[PDB]
Parts: sequence; C-alpha cells; structure tokens
Amino acid sequence: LRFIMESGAKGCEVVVSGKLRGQRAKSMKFVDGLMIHSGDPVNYYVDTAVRHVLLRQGVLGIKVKIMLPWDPTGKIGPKKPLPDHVSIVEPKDEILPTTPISEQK
Amino acid sequence: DIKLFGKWSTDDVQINDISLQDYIAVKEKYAKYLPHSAGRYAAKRFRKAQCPIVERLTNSMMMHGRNNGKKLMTVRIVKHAFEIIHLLTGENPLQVLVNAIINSGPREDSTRIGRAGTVRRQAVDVSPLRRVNQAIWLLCTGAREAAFRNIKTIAECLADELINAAKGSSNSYAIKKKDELERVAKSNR
Amino acid sequence: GRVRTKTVKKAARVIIEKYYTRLGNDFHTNKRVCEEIAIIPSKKLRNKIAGYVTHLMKRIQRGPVRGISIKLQEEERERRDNYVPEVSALDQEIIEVDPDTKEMLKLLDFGSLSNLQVTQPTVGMNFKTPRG
Amino acid sequence: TEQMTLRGTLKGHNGWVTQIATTPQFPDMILSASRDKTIIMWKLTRDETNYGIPQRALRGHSHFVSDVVISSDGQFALSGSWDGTLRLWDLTTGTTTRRFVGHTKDVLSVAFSSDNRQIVSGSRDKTIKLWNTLGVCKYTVQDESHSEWVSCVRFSPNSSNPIIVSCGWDKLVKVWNLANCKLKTNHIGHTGYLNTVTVSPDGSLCASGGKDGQAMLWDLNEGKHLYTLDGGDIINALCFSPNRYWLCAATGPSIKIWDLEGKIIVDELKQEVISTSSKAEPPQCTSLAWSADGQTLFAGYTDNLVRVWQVTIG
Amino acid sequence: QSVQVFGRKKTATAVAHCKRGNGLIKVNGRPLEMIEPRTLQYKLLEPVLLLGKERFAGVDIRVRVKGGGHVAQIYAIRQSISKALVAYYQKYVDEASKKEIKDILIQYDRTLLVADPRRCESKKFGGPGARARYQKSY
Amino acid sequence: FPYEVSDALQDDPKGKYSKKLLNKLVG
Amino acid sequence: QPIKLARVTKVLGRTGSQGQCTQVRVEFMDDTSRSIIRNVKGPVREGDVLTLLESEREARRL
RNA sequence: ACGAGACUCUGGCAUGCUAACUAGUUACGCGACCGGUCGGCGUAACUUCUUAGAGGGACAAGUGGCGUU
Repeated sequence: LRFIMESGAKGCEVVVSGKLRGQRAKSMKFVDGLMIHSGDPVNYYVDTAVRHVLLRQGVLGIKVKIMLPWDPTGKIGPKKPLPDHVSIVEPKDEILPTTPISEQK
Repeated sequence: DIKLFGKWSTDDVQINDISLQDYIAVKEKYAKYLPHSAGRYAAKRFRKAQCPIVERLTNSMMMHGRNNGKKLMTVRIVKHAFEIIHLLTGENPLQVLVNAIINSGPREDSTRIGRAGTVRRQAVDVSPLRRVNQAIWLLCTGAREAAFRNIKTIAECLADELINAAKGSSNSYAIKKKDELERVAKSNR
Repeated sequence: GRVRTKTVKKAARVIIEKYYTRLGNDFHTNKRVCEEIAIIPSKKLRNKIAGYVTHLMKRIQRGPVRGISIKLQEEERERRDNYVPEVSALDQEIIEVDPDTKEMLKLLDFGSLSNLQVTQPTVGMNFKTPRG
Repeated sequence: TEQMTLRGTLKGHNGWVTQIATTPQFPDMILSASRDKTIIMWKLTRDETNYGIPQRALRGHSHFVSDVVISSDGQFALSGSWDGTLRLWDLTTGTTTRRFVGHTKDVLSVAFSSDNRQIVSGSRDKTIKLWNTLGVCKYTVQDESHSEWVSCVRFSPNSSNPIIVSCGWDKLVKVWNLANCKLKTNHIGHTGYLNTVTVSPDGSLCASGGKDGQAMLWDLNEGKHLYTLDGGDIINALCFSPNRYWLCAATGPSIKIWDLEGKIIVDELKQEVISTSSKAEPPQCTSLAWSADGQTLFAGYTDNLVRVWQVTIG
Repeated sequence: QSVQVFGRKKTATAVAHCKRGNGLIKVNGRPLEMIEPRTLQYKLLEPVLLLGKERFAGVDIRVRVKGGGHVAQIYAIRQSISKALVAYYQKYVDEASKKEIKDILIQYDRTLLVADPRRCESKKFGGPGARARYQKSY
Repeated sequence: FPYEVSDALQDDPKGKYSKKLLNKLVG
Repeated sequence: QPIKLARVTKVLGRTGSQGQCTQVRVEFMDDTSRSIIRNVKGPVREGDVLTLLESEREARRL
C-alpha cells in the first residue's frame, strides 16, 4: 500500500482472504485513498488483480485494486482533449500594475 | 371549409356550459382534421389530460387485452362508430352520442368515503369532464356487453345499447350494476 | 424525481459566482466556460448544469442567492453599507426623558442640559402578561 | 440633436442582430443570423401586417450560425458554424452550393481588411491553417498575426494604405499590414477580459473592453495608450461607430447614446410598448448594424425583438 | 428536383422521388384512391380531393412505400402528402404561401410528426417475458 | 512496534489466546 | 338539489386509501355565504366552474 | 471517503455522412406510356428509407399554480 501511494495512485485497496491465524479463515483488507466501486469508470479507472498463494495450511487469495490518475501513462500532464472525469483546472488570475502610470520603454 | 361530403356538416356542436373549457380542449389550437393521428401522450408530462370524447370512445371499450395487435382495428371502429351511429340517427353521430349520454348516465357515480371505503359509496357530484367521459365509458362497455355476447342478430345492437344506456331497459348487466350504484346514491340522499 | 445532485449544484454555483459576466440565460456559454477552465466530460451533465444555472439566474434577478456572491451584488451591498445619512438619527432637537432617568442624569452632573424634555411616565404600573 | 418616433410593430420574427459586419447594402434586402438553427432574411414592406418577411430560407444546415455575411454582390459570401462549416449559400433559391470548414473553433466572425484577400478566422484549437476560396494555400499565415484567441477583425473601407488590426479575448490587440508583415506593438493590462469589441478601420483609435462596458481607446499610431471612456453594461457590443462619432450601448431598458456635445445621455426617443419577453432581466445588446448612408440603424437584443432606427418622419 | 422531406412512419421503408406531374401514391400497385387496407379509405382521401383534384398535378412523386401493416402505410401516405406539399410550396412558391399552407397543414396536425426512441422491449432472465416471472407467490 | 502478536489478537480478540496476546502487548 | 355555475376557488388535493378522491370545496359563484367540501373521484382542477347538482351530504369522515 | 447520482450499452429523433457494386438514383445510350427497365456497363454530386453503421442537439432565449417562493 505504501508503494502504491508512493507510486502516484490516488487510492488502493488490497484484500488477503483465507487462513492467516488459526483454523478459520479471515478476510483482511486495507484501503486508503479513493476507490470507485460502481459505474462504467471502474474499467478505465480501476485496475484489479486476483491471485492465489499456497501455504502449509491452505491457499490465500490476494485481491489488489488500484485507482489511476487522469491522463495516460500515469499522469504525465494535460494533453490533447480526451476528457474522462470531473476536474477543476484553475489557472493563474490576471494581475494589474499598481503604479498609476503605465509601462514606459 | 372542411366537412363530410356534400351532405353532412360537423359544425353543429354547441353546448355553451362555460365549464368544458378547463379539461375539454377546444380553446386555441387542439383541432384536428384527423380522428386520431398516432398520439405520443405517454412520453409527455401527463399532457394526456386534455383528451376529447372521440378518443375516449376509441380507447375505453376493449375487454381485457383481446383487441390489441393492430391499432388498425381502433381506427376502423372509430370510423364505423361514426358511420353506424350516423345510420341509426340520420344526423351527426357525435352530436346524438352526446345527446343520448348526457340525458342519462352518472348523476352521482361510484366514489368512496373519507380515507378508505368499500362497504358503501358516496353520491358524488360528478364533474362534467368525468361525467361525460365515464358516460362514454358506460356506452362503450355496454356496447361490448350487448353487441358482444348477444343472443340476437347483431346489426341493431347499438340501438339496443342506446336503449339500455339511456332509456333504461332491464337487459344490460352494467346498467343494473349502475342501478345498484344509483340505489347507493339515493341512500346518501 | 428531478432533484439536482450536489455535483450539478456545486458546479453551477461555482460557474455563476466566478464568470457571471459571460453567463446570461443560455447553455453553450456554460459548456464553453466549462471546456475552457473546468471541463466536464459528459453531456446530460452539461444539460443539467445549464438548466440549473438558468434556474439560478431566474432566482437571482429578484434578489441575491444565499450560496452565490457576484462582484455586482457585493458592490451594491457595500455601497448600501457605506451609506452616510445627511442628518444623523441621534441628532434630535428634543429627547423625551422619564423623570427617573432625568434624576439619574442630574446625579451624573448632567442635569443642566437643555436638550431634554421631561415626559410624564405611565399612569399605571402593570407591565406583565397575565399568567396562564 | 434629432427627433425620432417609432412606427410599426414587430410581429413576425424570432431572430436578433447577432453579427453583421458593417457593409454597404440596399435598404430593402438585409441579412442576419439567429439561434434557431436557421438563417433569417429581411424584406422591407413598411406595413403593420408584417414588420419583416424572410426572403428565402437558406436551408441545409444542422447547427446555429455565429457569423453570416453577404457581400455587395450576391455571389460572394461567407458564413460559419459552431463546428465551423463554411457553406456557400445562394440567395436566388435558398439552397446551399458548396461546402468547406471555415471556423476551426467557433469564433465571432471572420477577419476583414482593406484588401479582402486573407481568409483567417480565430481558433482556440492551436491549429491555424490558411483558408482560400480557390482551394490552394499559397502561404501559411501562422505567426505574428494571432497570438491568442482573436475575437473579431473589422472592415477597413478607408482612403489610405491598408492598416488592419486583430482584437482578442486575451487583453491584446495587434496591428497588421501587408507592407509591414511585422508586429509593431502589443497592448496589455485591462482589469477584466474581453467578449467582443470593434476597432478603427483606419487604425487610429482601438476600442477594447467589455468586462464592465468601458471602451478603452488605444492609439495605434505609436503603440501607446490614448484614453479610456465609459460605455454600457457587460455585453459583447461596445461599438464605436465609424459612421457616427456617437456612442450607442443598449443597456438596461434603453439604447443609451452619447453625443459629441457633452458625451452624456440627452435623448431616448423611445415609443415602444412593454412585453412579457422583457419582464425578466433587462434587454442587452450583442451587435449593431449601420447604413452606409448614415441614416438607418439596426440593433439587436436578448428580448427576441429587433429594434430599428429609421429616418422617415411619418 | 430535390425537396428532401421524405415520409417515414414507424420503420416502413419509403421513397419520395420528385419530378413534375400528378401527385400519386402507389401502394402494392394500388394507387392512392384505391388502397390496400380497403377500410381506412375516407380517412386518407378526405383532405385532398375535397379541395381539388388537379391539386396534386404540381409535381409527381414516386411514393412506393413497401409498408407492411395498415397503421404502417396508412398515415404514412398522408405524412408523405403533407410533407411533399409543404416542401414544394416552401422551396418553390414563396414565403407567404409557405405560411398559409403551413397553417392549414398544422390545423391538419398540431404536433405529432416525430416521436421518441421506443419499440417492443427486451426480455430478462428469470421470466418468460419482459416484465413477468415464473410461478406466483401469493 | 511488534505486529505479529497484534495480528494474532486482531484475528480473535476474545479467543483462547486473547489473554496471553494482550499481556504480551502490555509493557 | 340546487343548479348553478359553482365557482371553485378551493381545491386542496387528494386523500383516501385508493388515492383517486380529491376534496373539492364547492363555493357558489356570487353567494359568499356557504361552501361544501366533497370527496369525489376524477381530475377536478383548481379554478374550474362546477355544475351544481347537490349542496349537502358533504365528504363523510370516520 | 465508499455507496446513490453522474458513468456505460440500449431503445416509434436528424435533410451534414464532400457515403456505400448488397438500397433507389439530376442532366448518359435503352425505354410502349399520361424526364423513368442508367438497381439489368458504372453517376465521379446522391441518400430518403438500409447500414441504429461514424460525427448531434433542444427543459427551461418557457407558462400557470402549490411550496418558507
């Protein structure tokens, strides 16, 4: 999770399910950031992977889900318009000169 | 102008009640040459509440769902109601339809009591729009009660349907049910 | 079932409060100011935001909306706030004063004032609402 | 001054005065655009039966038109659309004739000069390309002419060598000559940004502003600032008329006009009745059209009614 | 001659080919007057012939709408008649005639020309039809 | 901070080994 | 059973466990003395002019 | 912050597809008959149905009533 946060993703949740301690099985998950669970923008905005790890007691399942930033290849920066989510891009406001007289060259 | 052939006219309808100007729409631009032209009143925000009488007759007769399949049949029975009532009465079929349904039908029809009622009914002052529409409903269901499932030869069953709906013969079952409704209405009085 | 979701309300209020000069009673202006600064990525959303800014403009001609603040309405209100009446309200020629406050002023070495007018107090001494 | 009375009521239109670049034309046939996905026309009858009859519906278009102009001859014209289609409309039968793409980004109108040989419209898409009625690009006009989003470029029917100027939504205005081919000066420093403005056809006094309704007049002779004068409200029409030194701004409920005597409000000369289309916010103005004779005026509104000043004294 | 107005009701395949002549509509080889349903005849013949028989002699129209269903080609023929007349009088007479013929064709039909996207609806699993399930739970 | 005993306790806070894990966590 | 053009200025809304019963307060056109409140089925819109058929036996309750 | 909504696919809506031998077709070369078998070479403008195949907008530049407006 710390890696994914340092990777630049704005959210990740991982779940390890099965036997971790004892005869019975626990489903233990950690989630941080944001994560959409519904709608279309879960295919092109969330990456999900399911894997299995064997153990002397049994099999542990690992589910990793990651959010992706806005612009492709991990948020390089704004490019040709391909809008996919809501954003408020606030530019720098115009500034007027304080001096009563205008610029002289 | 537009009329029916060189022998019939459609500008002979004047009731002048000054009360059919809020639900029966004749005010500004709702006129049609067409008896029915594929209305889309479903998609509208309940813009179907200014419906005329001919379309009520068109849409309030079928028993169960055993007529739908082609609105061809709806428009054809509108046309043949036009022509058959014209043959019966020798004048404008819609005019005599109104004449023979107003003089009878619901004076105080079926409507409940207070917040919930099924024991008896209430003698309710029937609004002119709903009285006219439900009288046309009475005629339509009586037509599908008498013309349909008749033990006699069916080319005068609209005449006997008019008789049952207005004059009050003890033939139609709907008219005796309405007689019980009227007995309740008088129980109110 | 036409309640505007907080997304629509926040976007519309921000757009109105920010660039109200460009915003009149239309839709393409809203889509343009969106695609310029804060682009919204759908179509039904843009239609609903245009509808809500239209409604807010209809409600904003009659008076200032609670959640919005234009430079124009703030300017009008600050001019009203800076209003300085020509003659003060406290500059009365004569001030009615009861005998008890008159005695109080006398005890404060302010009894020699001439702008006061001793007014006869209430004849009776009942001032409470009947209990019940 | 002048005494004027309003005659004849408008009853057969839904259009505006959206954008008509000042061009000499007959007083009978006038053209304009609208926001009804259609192109409207103006036939003059001077009757109460119909204040204006569209001549022919130039059909074939699926979008609104933000710029339409017919030239002195009916066989030369220009137009634009929100997507930017440049369609050649004949007035004889009201049908399209030829098709191109004119507006790379939806712009207020196309540029005009004293030569009328450069076809360039403003674009926000950063893909400036030359347009030519021939269909061949002789040279690409790319730099030193449009630094940012350009709002409008006015006609230059002057008696001197051609100087033209480009006005934009980015507090800028650029001078341009076909004998200079260089950028002399570029101005900046307004309080608010721009919507639409006019300019001097002879490059003497440039009118800028619109975030408050003030016309700041730059001097292009040396590239410095001349002065700034107050006009109307927040609109895309701050029109220093070329025919009239008068200043006209339809603000609030009135077309406020400032004269040379005192530059204040003198005459309203209004004889127009009220309407339900004005019970909302007061009518604004978007563009104005002046007759080449200095006699007739056509002003639009957001009131759906088109106002006309006519010299008939009936 | 191009008017570009067509006539299209429901999903019927129609053609409106315009060239000067009499206005006739061919349906299964049966012209406008003698029609295929043989029961909705007056409702389609009333608007045109009561005003004039040479009224359709302006521009002939190949109208070969291969429509199946009576509600399909019926009222499609009148859609075609109204649309062809309105477009011809629009492009090739003048604006005032446009206004008056549009007024008469609008008192013919206020607003029912174009509909919303809808048809017979899909079926869902768990039941025999669109909105129906298996045995009942009373 | 030791996490092994914390996880063992968090799996079952009132199990057979709850007292020993809680005691080991105290100090 | 009076007969008059009843000027309706009071329609409150629908009430009833079948939801088709609107309570209309029939007021007489130029009387301003008496009014009747009735539970009736059907769309009886605000401001309409009812046909007066009966001026007693108001909407029953309980 | 997640869910709801937004989102996606889908449905009796388009006179632009500088669009099509499967679908008729402005001026060719077929042609009895009161500008057509040029869809029986193939109209380079087509397009109207068909391709629901690709690019679009229009519930508030609305009205009345109820509601703390």
